[PDB]
Amino acid sequence: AGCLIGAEYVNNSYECDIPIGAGICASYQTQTSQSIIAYT
Amino acid sequence: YFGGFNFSQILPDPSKPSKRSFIEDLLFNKVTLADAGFIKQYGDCLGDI
Ligand SMILES: *[C@@H]1O[C@H](CO)[C@@H](O[C@@H]2O[C@H](CO)[C@@H](O)[C@H](O)[C@H]2NC(C)=O)[C@H](O)[C@H]1NC(C)=O
Repeated sequence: AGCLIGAEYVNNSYECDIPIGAGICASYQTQTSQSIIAYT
Repeated sequence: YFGGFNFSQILPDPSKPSKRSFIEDLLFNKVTLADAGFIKQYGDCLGDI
């Protein structure tokens, strides 16, 4: 759907929080420390 | 072996990378679809055919 700037891609999979498109969602979760992540 | 019933043409096969069944491939081939999403991606119209 275009390329995403500001959120990193993780290999984990959760439920869809913020839908982006083409099976990719975004969420605001912990990392350690808080940042926006992107996932399938 | 589901009691003699085949179920080979509706269950998915591992050979195809899309993991779609035999009937589903025929259903997808019978519909000629345009504008499936973002295919042009702001660069293909610069390649003026
Ligand atoms: C169940 O369906 C499969 C198809 O997925 C049948 O396999 C076909 O058998 C015929 C024999 O006339 C071959 O010509 C085809 O090439 C086969 N297709 C394949 C292997 O994809 C199978 O015969 C059916 N029946 C059973 C009992 O399995």
